[PDB]
Amino acid sequence: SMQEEDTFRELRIFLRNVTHRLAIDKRFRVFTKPVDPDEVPDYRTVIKEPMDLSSVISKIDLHKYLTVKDYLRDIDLICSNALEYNPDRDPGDRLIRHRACALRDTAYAIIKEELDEDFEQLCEEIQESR
Ligand SMILES: C[C@H]1CN[C@](C)(C(=O)NC2CC2)CN1C(=O)NCC1CC1
Repeated sequence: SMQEEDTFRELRIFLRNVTHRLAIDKRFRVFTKPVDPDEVPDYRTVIKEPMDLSSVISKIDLHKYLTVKDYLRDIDLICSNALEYNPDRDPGDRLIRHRACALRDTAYAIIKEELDEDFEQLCEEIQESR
């Protein structure tokens, strides 16, 4: 229905605004664009599903996310990729991991304060009906 397409358009506006607020934060610079294979050639031998904030905006615009849960699966993948690729004790790995955990925790905290729980339940019930 037209009502349903209006629901999904509001979801996209909300996701673009959360993603923009993450992308301008200086702590999250190394998560804003895909890893360059001609700077880190080993990356794609270890990490089987790369993800970054520029790819997330592209996915919003392609109508890939029908719920906030499917968006948070990609924010979780950005954070889990960094914990797996940079697991060592040295300061450079520990700084990347601390920033990855902060990106994940910031996304969840914005959504807890700003997403209405009945708006998410509506999106889940439309998705299940298709
Ligand atoms: C995920 C981040 C952090 N971990 C990596 C291994 C790294 O340390 N890369 C060193 C800088 C070449 C890979 N990576 C990037 O390449 N980000 C590129 C920024 C977005 C433009």
